[PDB]
Amino acid sequence: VSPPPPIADEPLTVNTGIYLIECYSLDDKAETFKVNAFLSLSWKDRRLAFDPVRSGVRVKTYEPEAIWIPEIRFVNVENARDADVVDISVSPDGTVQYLERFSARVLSPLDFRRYPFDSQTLHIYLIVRSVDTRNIVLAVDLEKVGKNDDVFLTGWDIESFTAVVKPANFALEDRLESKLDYQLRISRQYFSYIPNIILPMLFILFISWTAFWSTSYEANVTLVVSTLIAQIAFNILVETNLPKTPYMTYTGAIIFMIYLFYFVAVIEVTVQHYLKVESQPARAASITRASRIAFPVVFLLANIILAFLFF
Amino acid sequence: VSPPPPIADEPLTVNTGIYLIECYSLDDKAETFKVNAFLSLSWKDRRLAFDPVRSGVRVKTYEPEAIWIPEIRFVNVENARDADVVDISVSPDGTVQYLERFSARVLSPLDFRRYPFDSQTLHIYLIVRSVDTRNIVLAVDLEKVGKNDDVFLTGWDIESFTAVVKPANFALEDRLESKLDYQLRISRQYFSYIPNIILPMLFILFISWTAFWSTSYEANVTLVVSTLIAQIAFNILVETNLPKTPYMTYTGAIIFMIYLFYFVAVIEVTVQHYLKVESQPARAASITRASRIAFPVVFLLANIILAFLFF
Amino acid sequence: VSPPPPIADEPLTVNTGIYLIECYSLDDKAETFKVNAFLSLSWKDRRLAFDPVRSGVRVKTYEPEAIWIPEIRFVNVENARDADVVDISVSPDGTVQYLERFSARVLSPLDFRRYPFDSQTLHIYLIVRSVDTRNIVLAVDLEKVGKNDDVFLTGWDIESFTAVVKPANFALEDRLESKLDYQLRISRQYFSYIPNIILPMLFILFISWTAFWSTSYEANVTLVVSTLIAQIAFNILVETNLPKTPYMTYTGAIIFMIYLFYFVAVIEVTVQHYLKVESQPARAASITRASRIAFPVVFLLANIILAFLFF
Amino acid sequence: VSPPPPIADEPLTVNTGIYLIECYSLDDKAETFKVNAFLSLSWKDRRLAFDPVRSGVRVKTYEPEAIWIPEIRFVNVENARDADVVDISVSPDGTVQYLERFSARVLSPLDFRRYPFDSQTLHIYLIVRSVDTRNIVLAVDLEKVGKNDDVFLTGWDIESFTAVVKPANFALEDRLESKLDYQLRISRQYFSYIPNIILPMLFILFISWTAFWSTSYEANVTLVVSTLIAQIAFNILVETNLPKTPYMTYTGAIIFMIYLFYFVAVIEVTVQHYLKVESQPARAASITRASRIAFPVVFLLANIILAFLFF
Amino acid sequence: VSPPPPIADEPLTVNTGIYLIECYSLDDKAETFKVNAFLSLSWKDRRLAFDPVRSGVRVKTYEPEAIWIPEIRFVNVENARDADVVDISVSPDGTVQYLERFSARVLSPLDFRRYPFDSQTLHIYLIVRSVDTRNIVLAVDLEKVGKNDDVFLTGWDIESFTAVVKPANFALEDRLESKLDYQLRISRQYFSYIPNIILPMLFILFISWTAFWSTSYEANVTLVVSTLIAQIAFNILVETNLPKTPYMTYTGAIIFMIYLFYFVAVIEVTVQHYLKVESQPARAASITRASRIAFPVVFLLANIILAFLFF
Repeated sequence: VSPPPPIADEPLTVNTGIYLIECYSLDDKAETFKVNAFLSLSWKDRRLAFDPVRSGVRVKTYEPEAIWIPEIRFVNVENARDADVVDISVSPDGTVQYLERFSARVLSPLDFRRYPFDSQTLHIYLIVRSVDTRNIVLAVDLEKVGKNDDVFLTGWDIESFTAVVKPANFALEDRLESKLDYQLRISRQYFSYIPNIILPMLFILFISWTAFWSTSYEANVTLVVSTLIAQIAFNILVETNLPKTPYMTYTGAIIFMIYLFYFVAVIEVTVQHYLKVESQPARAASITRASRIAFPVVFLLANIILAFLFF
Repeated sequence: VSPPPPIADEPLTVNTGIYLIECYSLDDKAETFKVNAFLSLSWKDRRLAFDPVRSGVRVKTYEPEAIWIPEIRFVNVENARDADVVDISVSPDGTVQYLERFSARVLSPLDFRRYPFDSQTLHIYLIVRSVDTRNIVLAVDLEKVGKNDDVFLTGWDIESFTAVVKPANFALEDRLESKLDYQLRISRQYFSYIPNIILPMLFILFISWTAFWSTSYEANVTLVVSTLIAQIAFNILVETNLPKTPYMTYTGAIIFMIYLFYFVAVIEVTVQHYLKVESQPARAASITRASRIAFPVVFLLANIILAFLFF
Repeated sequence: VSPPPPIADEPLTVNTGIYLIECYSLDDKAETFKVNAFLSLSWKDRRLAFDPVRSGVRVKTYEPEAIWIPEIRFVNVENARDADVVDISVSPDGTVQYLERFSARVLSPLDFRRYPFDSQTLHIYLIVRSVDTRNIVLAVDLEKVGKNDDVFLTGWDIESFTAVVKPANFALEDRLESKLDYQLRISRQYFSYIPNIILPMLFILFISWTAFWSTSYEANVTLVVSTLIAQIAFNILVETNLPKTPYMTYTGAIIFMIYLFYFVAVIEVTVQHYLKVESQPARAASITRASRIAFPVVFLLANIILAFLFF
Repeated sequence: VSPPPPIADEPLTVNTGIYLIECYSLDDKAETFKVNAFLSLSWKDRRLAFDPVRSGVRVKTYEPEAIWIPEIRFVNVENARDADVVDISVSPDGTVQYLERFSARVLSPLDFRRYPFDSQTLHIYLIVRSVDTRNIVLAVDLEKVGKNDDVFLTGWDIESFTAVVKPANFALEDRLESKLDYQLRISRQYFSYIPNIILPMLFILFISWTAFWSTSYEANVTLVVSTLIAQIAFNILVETNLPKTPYMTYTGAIIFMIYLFYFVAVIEVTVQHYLKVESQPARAASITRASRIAFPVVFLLANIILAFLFF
Repeated sequence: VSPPPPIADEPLTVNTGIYLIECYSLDDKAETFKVNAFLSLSWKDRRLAFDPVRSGVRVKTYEPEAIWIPEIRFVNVENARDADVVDISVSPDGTVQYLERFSARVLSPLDFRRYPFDSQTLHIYLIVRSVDTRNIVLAVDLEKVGKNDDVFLTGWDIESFTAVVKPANFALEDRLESKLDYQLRISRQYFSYIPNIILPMLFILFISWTAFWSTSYEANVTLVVSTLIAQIAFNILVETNLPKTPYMTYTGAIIFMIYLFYFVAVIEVTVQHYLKVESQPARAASITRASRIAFPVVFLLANIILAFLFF
């Protein structure tokens, strides 16, 4: 078919609305997420307008093939929106009330720097390409934008589903395009962080620190090195729960610092033994005594430094 | 086509029924499950009613394109229900007897807190959007709701397939919707839990506890630390069988407690050695003697505490 | 179209036949397998019968849209059978000779208790729902049921492809259904079991047993505990080749027993050391001497016990 | 439509040709590979023959629905060939020149016994089922069989794409079938086998062998056993690069032999220590001295034995 | 339909243009990448020409079935381009302005030799097969070739999207083909390399080097061998971030060199101990003293050698 003719030099406003039925399958690595939702569209086609008295009925139900429907697409999707039309209703003035139920895999970038205290702002971009006969602009219908209460993304809290009312109108490949931003705000909700990442790593670190209450080089080497392997093993056990990223995480920084503390530990152990063997057990025990407090304090300061450096 | 005209101001009741042919592919991580089933629908369209004497036949077989069929959908599905119609039969009064065989990936949330003694209640939500001409309500036909005996979900026991007879009628995007809850109750059936998780972890823990029958710091460090690595390695070996969750499991708590017992073990070993070296082998052996009973008893109490705290 | 009218009160027998072109992608975890095969169907539709003299041709080739074809489905499949029709041939009496080439993912349960000496019996269930005009029953055409010689399922031996000639006729959702069982028997063929699972595990176990020819608690702890880690690491290396199951395997039981032998080993090592330190090296060496034979013999007996207990 | 009538009692030869556009996604585990290619077919349908003078044009372009095209399929494929027709050209004599661009997942068995020096011969089997009106035979058009120069299968060298000119004609399910073999020869080309598998494994093995230049049982146990774990760790690090197979590899055999050398090493270490403790340090050092040469030589011989036994 | 007839002996130029909407899912292993983009095509079909005065409209919107559209395909794709047409606009002269939104998985080869400082040049090959009536050639429309600013490929910097203006015209399977190269240049952006690969590996290596400040063979064996395991465990922890390749990487070479330094370390430790036991602690400490500087210096030189050898 053909688009509705203009009022006068003025473009066609299409009233959009997305209602989140089910939000799921968030891929922290791939920066994707799947959504099953309703897309409500509304425009005024005066060609379809009818007198309610002569026709007998107030709202006429139509098939998509019969009526002209604007070509709405999503900007940040992987493939076809896999949509099925729910209901088309034309009011006597010609205002079409479109509704479809779609399921799409959305590519929204993710920021794990503050992991696992980070919050993500998910984007759904709605696009419409203006044809040469008439120009098309998008709008937001606030009553038709929401989310179901039962929407669950395990490990996160679904804060708000909102949209940027003002569209981003720009020129692309010699034609006008109207873009709309649908923002899904989610905060992180890891409660087992401390009991299944930090706490057992802190134990493996403290165990190594008992070498400051020992003089046996053979036992100290065994402590610091064996606990280091224990730590790696543990880092492999939690490897899945950790985010694979080209940038440095907050948790990623803690982990690095642990590896630095194992090195500094070995330095001490090595020094304590070298001073003892080089007949100066005066300094050798002075250092080992300080290291009993120097290691915990410097660790707490360095952790306070990063926690401030990230937050 | 168009929906059947009403009796008088009263809505159209659609008699639903789901019969489970095959239930499979449960993703404990993604909280999904796949089901192959029959969907039986029944409504009264008086337009299709016919006299059995004049026509000659009692029940007329129809194609989906020919007849009006209500737009039934599933709320918690990943995509299109991938359905194929089995048989449409209209009785002389106009009662349509619909039947389809569908296969859908259902998103039902899972609760692993009581893992692996937890039970899950799986949801299948049936929805129908009322159009403006007439309002549609859903109902349950108890003879047409069941499950095949051969339905297997390995590692679980399929208890019951039932449905909430009373539908949840609510207003969404300016129109009425009727929702139906289909509940699939499954209990867990892990029998190799103890022989392939608890028992070998308890061995790795008891081995470490032999350091209470030893005075050699070099052998004690080797015992407690090497068994700790053994434990981590084992936790990596059972990592697959364990549930990845943002919350704390019952099994997840046991595991944590093990890591705490390794720490307390090291503390003892460290103390025993420090009192010996600081020329007081009176206290050093008093503690090591108590720790022979203090560790098993405190472990059994702390396990009784959690088992009560979860169940 | 409509089904062929009956002979007299008697149902329509549909002669089935499956010929395995390619059998592949067996998922030991998911209990699935993929198959590419021919499905041959044959029924007598007298409406299509023709005189060979008047028509000129003996067998008429038809399109699926033209002729009535029974609604045959598979019971235990994941989705649509993804079938394409090869050839439809009607003989002068009206006997239709249907043939299609399909590819389906079949859900057949698996039993790994006797792993890796277990044999599996794979099921393909053929179903046909009887409509109200006439009742439909299934039959097997023995010449049209076979398998290609080149059919390979790596790691297994394809024994036989057969079918239960007598169908399972039952009442479902107020209508008759005819079910047919197609059985694919496969035995296991793991030849590197012993060289890449048992043999290196038995070495890691024997190495630990050298602590019965040693008196050094420091070396004995190092032996038994370090070999225990070696064993876990090895169990992680073979973790992939091992079956993930909620029940206890034969190999799974051997593995458990190994972990129990490490514990009993430690008990001995601990006892030998405690008697030595407690000034009784008479008993301490008596036990270590017996353990040299007590451990191998009790291991061989306990393995003979399980091998009998499973087979 | 219907097939072309025969010349006289003689069958229809269909001239085939496959040209490899892109070859990719080889699954060493699943024994699959994906290919994007051109399929050129040519047969003589005299019904379509035309006079070039009267018609005006030399070659008539047709749609697949219009013309009869033989039902060509692939034997060893996973699903539908996902083909799109490029061009159909009929010459004045009636010789049809078919061309399609398909993408299929081919199941060709693989032989990793000589891994990673093994070569694979990939199969693409073309099939055509003869109908009752006329019998169909396949042929190869040597000018229409090739491969693109840019065809890359990383980690392999694409040697040759050829085909067995003589087809395999046989009887299946009461009808004739013509089969054609398309062979893709690829040799293995992993170059850092030695730097990333053999060389570091040989280091972990040599390190263990320093226990022949040592008398300390505590250090020898630590060497042989700790290096054994190091070896397992390393075998887990290269686990991905290794082929999962039910049969024994060449590399798989080397690996086994390493595990046997660790056992024999421990035996020596255990014996050396037992003779020393049993007051005979004459034999105890004689063995340790021989083992300095006995282990390298027996290793080189045993490796020469396997390298000969496989190649 | 049929292609537009020629001007005179001259081919039809099709003006192409690809605009990158979303670039994502890069598989470093499979050498694939997914792209969602606009494909703009323009050719002159004079058959479609029309008078704007008589028709009333300046540009006629058409359906793909109505008009002839050139058969454009991609050379290096996995399957069907999964395209949906956006807008077809014919000007009064007959110049068609085609536009589609496609999503395809592109196979472009990758070069990880300089990983993680490597740059990749991604290829998108456009192809059009000339039919016998008229020859088809491709061209590039520079205003219709670009990329969206929001295009993100995490861990890489999207430098430029350009195209080789001159097409590659060649003869294939007896007909002319026009090929166009679309180049996507990306450099790597790993910032967590040093903190999560090199730095912790360098710590595990330096720790081992403390054995040059020690004389205890028991502690030296424990250091060098236990740190070696630590290193393997760490190499398994970073195994994911490392590229699986048949060739040698820059990072892969560093890793190899580390394994060689562990071997040379053991040689030293073994030599130091053998000279001590063979009553020459003069040389034994001379070597251990030099190795304190010989190991760091030779490591820095060997790293400078490779960094120069790759860059």
